[PDB]
Amino acid sequence: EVQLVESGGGLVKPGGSLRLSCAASGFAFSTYAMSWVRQAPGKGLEWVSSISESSSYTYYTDSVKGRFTISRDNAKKSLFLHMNSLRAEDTAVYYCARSDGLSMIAAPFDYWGQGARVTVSSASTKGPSVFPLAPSSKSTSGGTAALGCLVKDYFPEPVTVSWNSGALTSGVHTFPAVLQSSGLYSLSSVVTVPSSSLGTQTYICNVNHKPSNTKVDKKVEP
Amino acid sequence: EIVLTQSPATLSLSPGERATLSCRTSQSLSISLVWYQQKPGQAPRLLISDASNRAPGIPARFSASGSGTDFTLTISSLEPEDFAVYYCQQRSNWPPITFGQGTRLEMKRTVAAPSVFIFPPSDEQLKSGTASVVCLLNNFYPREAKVQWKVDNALQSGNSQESVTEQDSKDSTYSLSSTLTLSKADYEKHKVYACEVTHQGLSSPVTKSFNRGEC
Amino acid sequence: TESGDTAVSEDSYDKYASQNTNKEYVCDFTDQLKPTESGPKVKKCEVKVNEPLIKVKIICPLKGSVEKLYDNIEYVPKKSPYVVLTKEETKLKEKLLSKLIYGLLISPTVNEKENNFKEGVIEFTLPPVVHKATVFYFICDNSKTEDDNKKGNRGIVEVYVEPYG
Ligand SMILES: [Cl-]
Ligand SMILES: [Cl-]
Ligand SMILES: [Cl-]
Ligand SMILES: [Cl-]
Ligand SMILES: [Cl-]
Ligand SMILES: [Cl-]
Ligand SMILES: [Cl-]
Ligand SMILES: [N+]
Repeated sequence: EVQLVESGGGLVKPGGSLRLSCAASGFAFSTYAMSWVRQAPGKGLEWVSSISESSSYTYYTDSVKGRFTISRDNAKKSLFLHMNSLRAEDTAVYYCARSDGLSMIAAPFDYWGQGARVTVSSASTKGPSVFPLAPSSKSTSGGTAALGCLVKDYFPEPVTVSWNSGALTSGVHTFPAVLQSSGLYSLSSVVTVPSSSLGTQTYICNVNHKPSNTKVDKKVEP
Repeated sequence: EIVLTQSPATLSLSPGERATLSCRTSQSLSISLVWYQQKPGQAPRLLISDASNRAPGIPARFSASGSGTDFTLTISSLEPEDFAVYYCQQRSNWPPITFGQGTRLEMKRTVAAPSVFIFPPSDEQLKSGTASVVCLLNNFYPREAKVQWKVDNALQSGNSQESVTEQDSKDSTYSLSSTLTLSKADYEKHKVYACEVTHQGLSSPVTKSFNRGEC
Repeated sequence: TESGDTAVSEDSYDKYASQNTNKEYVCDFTDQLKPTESGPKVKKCEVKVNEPLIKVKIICPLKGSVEKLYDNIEYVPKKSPYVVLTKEETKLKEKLLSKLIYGLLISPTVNEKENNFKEGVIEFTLPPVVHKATVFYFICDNSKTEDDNKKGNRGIVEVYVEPYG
């Protein structure tokens, strides 16, 4: 019934500006307080901003004062966060959230939107380089063999890794991306296979990075 | 600013057991806290607002209590759906509205030792001028593991990054990758590349090594 | 005066609406006035009335309710809600609430305790019709309470009765 749908997320250079939106449905939007709560990568929740039902009260956390404006249109059933002067600390998933009110006991955030990712980075959009993590038949072998491929130096998230065009799924671990000091991302995907199979089975990793439209297959041989 | 300190950072329990999660506030509060749940990749959802003010669709096994500086969320018997991150939040000395940092509720299982594998850099990566050496720990429990890189028996520091999977839904294990990144020139300056793994399931720490140049 | 002995500018206040549920409008100060390190702040609760039969409830925490945290709390007017504060030009004067609002009902009891701030809660009920716009005030001041180098806050209630009926 109740629905909150954000839009407007994406990539910004530092010092850039962005406008987030939250479209509401299934409730009388002009009788509820609305809020923005952010979640940095690897981190917990941080309240950003709140606006009362008829916009008579706005509230901000100290680090976004002067830079961020919250607003709403009750005819268009919409909530907005205008973010100027964006810093790398503003990198987060941003949630819109509904509450009954903004009294001195503030009401709980009872319904949340699905989130909008805001990445503030000086990096440009880059395809990945795919390198084999080759099964070595001593150092990667304890009766089963491990093998993988390393997906390095791409921006932004995400990449998808598949192995035998989807047919090899058991024993696959695709790791979470780690942001390197370059500002680019890197993950590895690994799979344990029978070491006996290494002579006969073919092993390719299918990496796709949709922002550069980069689809790579890389064969992983001993 | 009220700082909320959630304790423990990770709780390791089996389903059916009572889960007790603590939130400590940096000032005393007489108005109750608000608790939220977050499953991975998902938005947070409201769980409880008062002693018993559960949200729509939130079942009765969640209860909340506490006052002054000490607050607890109780899950009276865990369901497999409950293994998630939980956030407390104060709503009564504000602005700013502030949250606790989160407690992760993890499934407990028997101790499982990792399988350790080391991967040398490929020739294709070595053309680019960078060498990555990757150590893999597969299917271990608990998450606590120490991984040390040693190049010609010199301990590496500040040049590796670790990535841990989410806890596996089928067997409750973790997997970890440590990636040591060197330049090509520093990579061919040395011979032996070693990964040392210390874990509770291992009787002794496991070393996986190779010689550059395939022995 | 509004800001009191505290040196808080009007833009550095924290203002809030009352929690309005089921024709009862509530100002609850019981966590918002405790000693904070950024103190003293002004916490202003704003009660806007343009509807009939609103019960206004003001919850002001008592001295020794929690230990050490309300040890110098004061409330002005002492005879609230029967006496309120009104702002004339550059002054705060005590006035009678029966005189400012015709048809007003103050129950003598709140929750079997006396309708005075010394029981922690005051309460009054607004008439079905109001022809005259009135603004009046209550103070719940904790800003002389000091614990661990942290000072408490000054709470203001501002009731705005718009004409209705
Ligand atoms: Cl609708
Ligand atoms: Cl509704
Ligand atoms: Cl509406
Ligand atoms: Cl209950
Ligand atoms: Cl219930
Ligand atoms: Cl097992
Ligand atoms: Cl070895
Ligand atoms: N409002």
